[PDB]
Amino acid sequence: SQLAHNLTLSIFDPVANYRAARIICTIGPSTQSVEALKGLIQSGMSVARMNFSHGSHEYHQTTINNVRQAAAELGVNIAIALDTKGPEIRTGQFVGGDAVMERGATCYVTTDPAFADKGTKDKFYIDYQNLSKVVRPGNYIYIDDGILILQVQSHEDEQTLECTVTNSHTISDRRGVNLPGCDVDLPAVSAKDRVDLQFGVEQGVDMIFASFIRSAEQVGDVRKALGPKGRDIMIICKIENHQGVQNIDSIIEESDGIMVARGDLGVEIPAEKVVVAQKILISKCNVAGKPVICATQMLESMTYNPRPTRAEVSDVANAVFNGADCVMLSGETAKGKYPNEVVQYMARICLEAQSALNEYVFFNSIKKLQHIPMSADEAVCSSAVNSVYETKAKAMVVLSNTGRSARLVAKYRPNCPIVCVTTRLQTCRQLNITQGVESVFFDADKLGHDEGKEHRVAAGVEFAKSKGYVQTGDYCVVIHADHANQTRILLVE
Amino acid sequence: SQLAHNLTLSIFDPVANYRAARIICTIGPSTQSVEALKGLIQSGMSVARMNFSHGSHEYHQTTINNVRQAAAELGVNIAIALDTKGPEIRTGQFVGGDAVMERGATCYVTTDPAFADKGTKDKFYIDYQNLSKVVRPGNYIYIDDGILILQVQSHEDEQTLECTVTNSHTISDRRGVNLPGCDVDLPAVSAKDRVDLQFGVEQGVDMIFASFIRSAEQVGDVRKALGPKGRDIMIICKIENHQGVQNIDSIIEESDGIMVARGDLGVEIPAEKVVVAQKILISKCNVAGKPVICATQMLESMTYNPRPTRAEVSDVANAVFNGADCVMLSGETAKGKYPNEVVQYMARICLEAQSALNEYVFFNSIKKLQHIPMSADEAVCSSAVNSVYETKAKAMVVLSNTGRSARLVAKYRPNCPIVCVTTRLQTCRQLNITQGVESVFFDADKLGHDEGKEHRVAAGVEFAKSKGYVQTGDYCVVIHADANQTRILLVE
Amino acid sequence: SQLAHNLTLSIFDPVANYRAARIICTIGPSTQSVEALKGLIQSGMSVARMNFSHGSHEYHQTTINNVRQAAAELGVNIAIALDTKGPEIRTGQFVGGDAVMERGATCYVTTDPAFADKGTKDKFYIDYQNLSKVVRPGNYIYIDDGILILQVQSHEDEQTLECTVTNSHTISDRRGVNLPGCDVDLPAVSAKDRVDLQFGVEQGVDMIFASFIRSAEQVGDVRKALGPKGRDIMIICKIENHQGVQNIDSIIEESDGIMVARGDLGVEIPAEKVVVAQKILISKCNVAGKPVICATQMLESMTYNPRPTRAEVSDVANAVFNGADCVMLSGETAKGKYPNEVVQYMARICLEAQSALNEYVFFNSIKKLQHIPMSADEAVCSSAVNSVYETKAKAMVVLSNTGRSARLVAKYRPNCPIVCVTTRLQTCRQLNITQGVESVFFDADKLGHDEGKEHRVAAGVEFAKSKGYVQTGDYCVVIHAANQTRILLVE
Amino acid sequence: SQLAHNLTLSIFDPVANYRAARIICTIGPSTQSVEALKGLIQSGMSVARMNFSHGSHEYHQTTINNVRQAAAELGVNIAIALDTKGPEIRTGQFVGGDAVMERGATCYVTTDPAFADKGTKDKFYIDYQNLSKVVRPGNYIYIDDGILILQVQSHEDEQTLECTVTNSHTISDRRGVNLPGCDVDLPAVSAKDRVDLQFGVEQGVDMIFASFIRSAEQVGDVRKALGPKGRDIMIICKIENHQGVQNIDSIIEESDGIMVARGDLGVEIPAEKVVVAQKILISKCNVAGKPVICATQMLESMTYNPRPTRAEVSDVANAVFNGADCVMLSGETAKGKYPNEVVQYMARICLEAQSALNEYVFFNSIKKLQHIPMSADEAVCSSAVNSVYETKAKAMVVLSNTGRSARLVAKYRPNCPIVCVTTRLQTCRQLNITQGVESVFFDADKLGHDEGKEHRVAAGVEFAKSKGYVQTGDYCVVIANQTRILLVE
Repeated sequence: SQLAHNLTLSIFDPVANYRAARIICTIGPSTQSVEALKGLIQSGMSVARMNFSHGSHEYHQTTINNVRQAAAELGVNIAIALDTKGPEIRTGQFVGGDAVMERGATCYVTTDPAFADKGTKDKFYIDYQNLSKVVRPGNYIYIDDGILILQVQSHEDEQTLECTVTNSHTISDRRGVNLPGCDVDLPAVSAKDRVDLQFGVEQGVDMIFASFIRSAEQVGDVRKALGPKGRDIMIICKIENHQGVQNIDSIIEESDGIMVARGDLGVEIPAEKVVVAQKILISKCNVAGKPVICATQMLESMTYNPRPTRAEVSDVANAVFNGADCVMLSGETAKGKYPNEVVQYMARICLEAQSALNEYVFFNSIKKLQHIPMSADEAVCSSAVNSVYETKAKAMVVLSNTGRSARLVAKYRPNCPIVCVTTRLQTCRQLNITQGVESVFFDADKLGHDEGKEHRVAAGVEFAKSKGYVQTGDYCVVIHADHANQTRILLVE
Repeated sequence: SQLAHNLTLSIFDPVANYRAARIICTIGPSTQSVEALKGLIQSGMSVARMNFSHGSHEYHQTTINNVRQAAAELGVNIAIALDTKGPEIRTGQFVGGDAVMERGATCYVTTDPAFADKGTKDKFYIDYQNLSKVVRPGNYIYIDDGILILQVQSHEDEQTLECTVTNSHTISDRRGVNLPGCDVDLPAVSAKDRVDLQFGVEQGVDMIFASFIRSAEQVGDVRKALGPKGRDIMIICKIENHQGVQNIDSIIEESDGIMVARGDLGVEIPAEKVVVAQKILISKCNVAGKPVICATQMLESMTYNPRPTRAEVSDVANAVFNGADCVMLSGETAKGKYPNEVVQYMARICLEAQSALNEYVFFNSIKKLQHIPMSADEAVCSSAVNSVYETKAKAMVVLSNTGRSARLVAKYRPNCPIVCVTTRLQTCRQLNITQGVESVFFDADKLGHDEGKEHRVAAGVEFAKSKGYVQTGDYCVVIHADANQTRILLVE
Repeated sequence: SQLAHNLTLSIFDPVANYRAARIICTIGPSTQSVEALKGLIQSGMSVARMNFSHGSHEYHQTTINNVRQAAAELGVNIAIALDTKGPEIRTGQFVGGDAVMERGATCYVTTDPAFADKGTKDKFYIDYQNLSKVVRPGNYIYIDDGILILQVQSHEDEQTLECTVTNSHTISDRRGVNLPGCDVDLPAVSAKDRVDLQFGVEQGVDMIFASFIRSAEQVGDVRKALGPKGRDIMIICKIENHQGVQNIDSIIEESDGIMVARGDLGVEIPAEKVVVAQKILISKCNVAGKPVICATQMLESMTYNPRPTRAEVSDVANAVFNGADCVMLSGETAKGKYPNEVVQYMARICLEAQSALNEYVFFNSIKKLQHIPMSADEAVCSSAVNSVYETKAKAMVVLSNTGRSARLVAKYRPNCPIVCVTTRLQTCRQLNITQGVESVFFDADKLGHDEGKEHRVAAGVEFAKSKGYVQTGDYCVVIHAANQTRILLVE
Repeated sequence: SQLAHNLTLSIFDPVANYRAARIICTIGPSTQSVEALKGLIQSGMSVARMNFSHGSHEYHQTTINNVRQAAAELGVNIAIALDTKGPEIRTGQFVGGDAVMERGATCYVTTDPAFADKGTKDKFYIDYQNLSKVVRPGNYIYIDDGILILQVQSHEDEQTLECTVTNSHTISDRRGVNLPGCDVDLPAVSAKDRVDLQFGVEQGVDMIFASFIRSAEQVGDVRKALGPKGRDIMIICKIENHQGVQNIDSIIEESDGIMVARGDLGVEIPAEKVVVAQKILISKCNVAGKPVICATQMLESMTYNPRPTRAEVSDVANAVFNGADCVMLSGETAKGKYPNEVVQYMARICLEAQSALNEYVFFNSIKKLQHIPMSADEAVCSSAVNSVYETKAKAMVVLSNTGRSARLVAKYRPNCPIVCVTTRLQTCRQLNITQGVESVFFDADKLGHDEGKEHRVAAGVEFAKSKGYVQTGDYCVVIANQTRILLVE
């Protein structure tokens, strides 16, 4: 398997410079300008993430315009993702807009609407009306970004709870609350999300990073919110709690991909468990054939330091080893002091990790999991990747309009670059979260319909030659899968 | 493997009406008429074998004409094979046309040409001029169908050998002789063979069953005897002795196929070893991707009896289990009393054997033997057959003009019929010795060169429908190797 | 698999002198004397089969005594098998003790008891009372060893059938009848069988070859007939018809082994099917870990001819290739003209077949079929045989007193001889139908109980040495099933 | 594969409270007392590491005595490891005890002994006398834990080199230097190591963590230094540079185990490559059947903070996923503020990692790698672990006196606890670096020579039974040669 593969490796060999993993960068104050964006692109960014939990529509409109320009100027295609704010539990108001909590002392959390303004350090409101229930004695209540920690001990009545302030901390008006291990029942898409999602559709974003998904039904709600004009936008579900992890199979089923939000998962789940959860969610996505993003606290110390820690480096490497399609940067690029350096370092780690990755294990493991009989395209994509291993071909050319085939082929993990030739420019952008693929845009209006596909195959091969994947004499596997089937093993000229 | 597969089988289930193995029938007096040939075709014959060790050119010309007519009227394509006589060793004549050999007696066998017509029980001739330098003391000399056996003891001169008659037997004029364990050096192709092969080329036979092949070099001699006008005729090498078995790897390499002549091999090898030899030669041909024929003493007793023995039935079944492409009938159809019945019974045994055969074992065993990296064709044909197993497709359509691809695909053993669409009618005939394939002729002169392959693919699919292999809704794997190409179609 | 193995073989390489398959010989006139028996033993016989469908109890008593003496003199252990007659259906009597049947003739068979002596060529009796109900129009009725065939077409009344004589043949009194494809649901053990089995138990036979077993219930009936004094006798079920083949799984389950009676199966099932059936029954037995015998029409022509046919030679070889534990000889040894030559030729074919057999395929195949988890015994025997393949050990020594372990180890097919050391002489005899095993008797009343198994292990290794299987320096795998496995460095 | 396995997992069900990985703790000022050691043992410490690069023989004698007593008091066996100081290339002294290096600035690095005290930013000393001959122009010279990077440009003469200061950095007296792409012929056992090793032998330490092993012959020098009275002490080679990584095959061959010193390897090797190096070295040791330790910068932030970082947690987990036998703690326990908490957290991470680990993969991989034919021992241990998988046995009992068998069985990775019964107390301590094993001491002097192994097997089973591994009706695989599958009574 892989253990056997490690025995044959050496770090003193040249690393065949091809990076399959993709990097997503969160845009912010230190990276919003066009020039800062081009630098990010030249450093290795494939997707530009807009964190909608902060910033106005005019702010994000600037990001959208600057990304599209920076990309245009450099001649590439960069995906634009809208990361949703999601549902949120905020407290009521306080008398004097403040409430000084202190260590060891008691307080009372009521489900009574009358205290929405009469809040004091002794008794205040929390807008989650199913409070006295989902909350038992011994549980914890995190308030204000998880800084303040209360410890429930009994219920005064059907609306109030008696808590102990476990640590001193001052809290102002309406600051979010978290309920560790408690099954909350908040709606998927909030009113704010609904408004932001319609904006995303109008601006033509490529994908949505849907916050706090815990149900297959919730994914459906996000679709409706996008409406018919946003039927082609991908919905990447952010798994941020235990429910999302429990219902992972059905959520993956409905979604277009998954994001493992380690930091959010870590709020109520032990760190060591989050590690294991990451392995599970990534492997399940791999088998499903949908992109998976390793998402939080990546190269964290680089947000201010020019060099990351020993541990941060291995964390990035292992996300790749786990099978992640993409790795993400949040504050490192959003408010960081070294935007380009973090991305460059991340790309470097991904390249190195790849050289050691035994992709034949993935191919084999994904083949054994296939149910027999399987459908035509399933069989075609496996055989095409099988041929790659058999002939030791140096590249694959997949003609896919919607990116469906490219994503299916990539699932089998060939040990060579995959070049996708599409007539859709959005496919070029959406494939940016799929590992080991590169898209070549074929203009049907400027170069004709190519009814016969040869021009597209030629385009894909020329790109492969251009990049140095294949030289005259090399073998290249070509495919066409759904919309209506074909595979060729070409001798590159 | 095959073990596990046997556990899931049942003799009560319906046999999937499809037979992959092919039947070769030797034509003779009982079967030369066009009406007898038609019946042989209706019974299961795919190839008509002409045994050239007997009969003239007018005799075989009749067989050739009658086979074409019988096939034409029935609307099928039947291959025509010319089985060569090969180099022969025979004694000279005797005084009184006879020579009574007696056990324990002493005689002299010589190479001296003067004793051609002067032969006696004490001293006679043998036309193999190297007899003395090849044979050693202690060796045996079989004469007259191996009935008479003498054992050489010493050299009288540089032309004569002193032998002991080990058993009583009377021999008449010019009877055949066999040299067990002897490295004969006779020319690959004799005189008559050179003449017969030039007749075969003129008449357009599809293949040659070359007798007594010993070296790869000998195959080359046959190739040349056929000349440039016969470059497309296949050469199936008949392995009839220990040398052929010893040099089997190189012989398979140059030949277009092999024939395991069990009876001939049995003249100098213990029956039980011939059985094992059969397994070896068949497996080697399977891996090579060249047709292999299990050839002698098949359904032997049915020549005169309406029913075969239990042992003959298992022998035919095991030839198929071994991996033989074809099974052959000699005297059963040539001079037999039940021509149609033997062929019918043979086909029935092959059909039954097939239902029990685990073809996935062949596929995976063949895949495991290929070297990485492999050539494009090799990789395409395996992936195509792999897809068949994956999608559980019910048929394969192979566009092959020379039959090269069809033969390569068939090597991987898909568990479904293979339909080959060719623009050559001779490919339709030659593929008759490759198991599990059926050919569909596409006339490129009367239909268009079909660049794009759409019409040919349609033709292959229609044929698969007309035979009931696939229905609307079914998957069918399509291939074209030499541009490369593979498709999994949905039937309509 | 076998394919990849065939590529590496050469018929010019020397074969080993180790034969795993076993030979069963049917004793008869030609071979009953203690002189003829010793010749059979020297030729390759491991089991002496007594066909109880003919001969008296005194006749078989002689065979039993002569076999035990012949064996005693040659210092070996030979198993004794009693082949049961099983139920049989037979016609009534005729006027003049005869009835000339002719081609075309329209006759009537009657379930009516009144015609049990009033038989004539136009109307006669058949003792199977469910005759008229079970037999339909179009079916066939075989009479007198299957020589006379008759096709039914209609019912006269509720006891008689109208038949056509399809071939001319004269039949005398009480001659057996066969009903092809018809579910003749006759009993397990007949009265005769119940008497013969009682005799077999008193005489100490090692196994029973139970005729016409159709179901798992029937095996139970045979076990009952043997009683408590015969609990250790093995019941090998002879599969001779379609029912036996259908219910094969449950029959193998309750039996101690199976016999594939090809000729009997061939009466109603087409020959080509019998071939396939043979493969199926053998593989099923292999997986089950129970001995399977390829039984009829083996080397037929060698009954009167000094040499067999090509086809007969391949049939014997393929029975071994199929996985048969034993191959059997009936008339060839019972009334044959060349008793010793047939057995010798058969052994020769088995030795040759073995040299080409890829036993790793069997091992691989049996290991794969194992469900996960498995019992301790199951796990130990596989790992022991696994170690044999790993270390290229040249012998295995199995301490088994009932032969259970030896039979389980043998199931995994090690590519080396298996030596079983037992304290029971009957185990030595019974293991004679299990392929690739040889038994060594350890006399516990004369040598001690040997706890710690030291002496027994030494005996097994000593035999392996004396047989030339292992020489100083080789590895030998030792086993006992309380579990235990060793990989002994030979001295 | 592990992929298949991950699909069946769930962080919401139980975890057999069984931990196969072992924890090594470096003893120091904040963990030297008998009371602090007992706390470390209760938290999860199996091995006590003595860093001999600082402190006198009297300081370490106290650690030795306190470890012995803390262990005795609790009733357990704890291994004692002596981590060698090893050879070192330092610089000489400077005028004013300082030397401000600046970018672009040219300086001269010499071997001349006269500048051992006259050092200046312009020209200074380096105690590696073969420096000029080992180095070449274009190479790099790292000084002060690799912070200062200089680049060789030319040879001024047979003793001096002309270098460019590639980055600004101030360096004080005698600081360590590293030579990134150069093969160094430094002596394996320095004079100080020679002395420390004989002390280790006299005090009966269980293993040596040999610093800076760059070659196979070097391991031999360490054996010669331990002498005949220390032939039973294990030599764990610390791989700290590119040569050790390059000659890893032969080093593993001669050593008794390996230690992957990530931080030391990181001085000259890019962090991302050290990660891959870690995978390679661990897999190589796994196949070899010798213990491997993931060694530096583990849960580092927890030396000051009560909680580690996200990344530190995954680093520890992945060391286990890689196949490491042991994970180590240096400053976290030596001078840390939360000695017990770090060890406890580390154990917790190892337990969790284990629950997700697919040990069948290890077993299977190793089996496809063995040669055929194999030795008896090799074949017996694999079949024994095979049986474990076959019967779903819940424990293994290995009677091993030297620990060789226990270590070979552990190599195959059974998915159940391994219980080793020994007549040697040092074997109990040495097996503390082998993952998934637990030792039971059988006192041959106060119980008998037990020829027949009856009593020892019983002891192993009672321990398994007492540990809750097996109960009546469970299968237990036990292992001159013999293997058994028992039915627990």
